[PDB]
Amino acid sequence: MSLGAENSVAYSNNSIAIPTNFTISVTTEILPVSMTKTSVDCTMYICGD
Amino acid sequence: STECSNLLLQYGSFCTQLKRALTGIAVEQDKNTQEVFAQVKQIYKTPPIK
Amino acid sequence: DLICAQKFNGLTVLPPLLTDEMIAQYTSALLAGTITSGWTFGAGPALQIPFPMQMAYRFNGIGVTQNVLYENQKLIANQFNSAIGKIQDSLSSTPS
Amino acid sequence: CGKGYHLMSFPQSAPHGVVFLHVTYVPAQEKNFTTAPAICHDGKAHFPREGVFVSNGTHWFVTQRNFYEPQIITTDNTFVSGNCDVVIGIVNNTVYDPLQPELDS
Ligand SMILES: *[C@@H]1O[C@H](CO)[C@@H](O[C@@H]2O[C@H](CO)[C@@H](O)[C@H](O)[C@H]2NC(C)=O)[C@H](O)[C@H]1NC(C)=O
Ligand SMILES: *[C@@H]1O[C@H](CO)[C@@H](O[C@@H]2O[C@H](CO)[C@@H](O)[C@H](O)[C@H]2NC(C)=O)[C@H](O)[C@H]1NC(C)=O
Ligand SMILES: *[C@@H]1O[C@H](CO)[C@@H](O[C@@H]2O[C@H](CO)[C@@H](O)[C@H](O)[C@H]2NC(C)=O)[C@H](O)[C@H]1NC(C)=O
Ligand SMILES: *[C@@H]1O[C@H](CO)[C@@H](O[C@@H]2O[C@H](CO)[C@@H](O)[C@H](O)[C@H]2NC(C)=O)[C@H](O)[C@H]1NC(C)=O
Ligand SMILES: *[C@@H]1O[C@H](CO)[C@@H](O)[C@H](O)[C@H]1NC(C)=O
Repeated sequence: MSLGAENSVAYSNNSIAIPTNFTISVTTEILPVSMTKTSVDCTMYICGD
Repeated sequence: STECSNLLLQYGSFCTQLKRALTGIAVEQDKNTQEVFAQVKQIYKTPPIK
Repeated sequence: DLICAQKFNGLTVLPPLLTDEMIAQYTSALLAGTITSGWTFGAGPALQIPFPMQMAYRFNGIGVTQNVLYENQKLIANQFNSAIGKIQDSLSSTPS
Repeated sequence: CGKGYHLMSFPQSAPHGVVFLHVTYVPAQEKNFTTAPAICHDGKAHFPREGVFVSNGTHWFVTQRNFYEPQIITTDNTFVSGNCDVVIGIVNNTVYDPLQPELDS
């Protein structure tokens, strides 16, 4: 598997890169918060009636 | 032992539960590594004159 | 013989998906991004910036004016190099 | 709070969970410029107050770091610290004074 695209940054002692524009990016983050609340009747489960 | 396996089958899906739990841990470890190290999608390189 | 005994009884060690070479390559990519581009690569495209100017930006981040970095650039570089050498010696010399 | 410089976020309810819409600012359309740490004027070193010195090839300007907005290098947006003999990479350029046309006229 490839880790990523190969990019070589043009580093020099007196060159800088300044952005001239922008992108407003909206991204989604999905986080679980709660689970199903379960209750078990121990006697009924093990023995029933 | 075939007899042991036949007796083991009476206990149900314990073996399936254990395999599923270990498989979850195994995929989780790879996920941990991706979260920590694979945070860039470009493989940057240093200039030759360091 | 510990590994063989574990293997014989049905316990297997699955290999990690990312090898050590690829994890090292990822760390190398992070180092190249943080050295040549500062923090820009983590927030979008990697923008090249000279390293003293990056260190001056970081000095501004902690509330020290950039002139302090530029005037004392050789001293700061020497201190950083000394600290890195000490880090290697400290890791090699301490068992715990 | 998302990839990029975070601006704001919006919560959305989801079954057993929350979905965050992260609104972030991503720089784009970057351009190369020649940069210098300081400007040498009248034997004094001028450093940017809040920006970075950039050159488009012939002229020097000071701009904010995260968006390209070149402005004339003046005493209002630069501060003087020391002479020109200590900073490595200092370049020679004029630094405009706003009061200079005022007292002249
Ligand atoms: C800034 O200038 C450098 C060099 O003038 C550009 O880097 C070159 O980019 C091309 C296209 O990817 C490569 O083929 C060259 O090998 C690069 N040169 C070096 C020395 O790395 C860089 O793209 C310019 N930046 C921008 C935003 O245009
Ligand atoms: C900054 O980028 C925006 C897009 O992100 C540019 O807006 C586009 O401009 C072109 C040409 O004028 C139009 O055809 C598109 O419809 C525009 N897109 C949007 C979303 O408005 C904008 O021109 C860029 N500005 C600079 C200075 O580069
Ligand atoms: C760098 O920027 C300056 C200022 O924007 C440019 O100087 C202007 O250039 C335009 C077009 O060449 C002229 O119409 C103006 O009269 C110039 N103004 C001054 C004060 O000289 C300069 O040409 C730019 N250099 C490069 C290489 O793009
Ligand atoms: C920046 O300007 C200063 C002052 O004009 C220059 O320093 C002079 O350089 C000449 C020629 O090298 C010497 O004869 C003078 O003795 C220097 N004066 C001082 C006070 O040092 C400097 O060379 C200029 N730098 C650049 C890169 O143009
Ligand atoms: C400036 O950078 C080049 C290559 O990046 C290097 O060869 C040179 O030594 C640097 N300047 C100084 C004064 O070291």
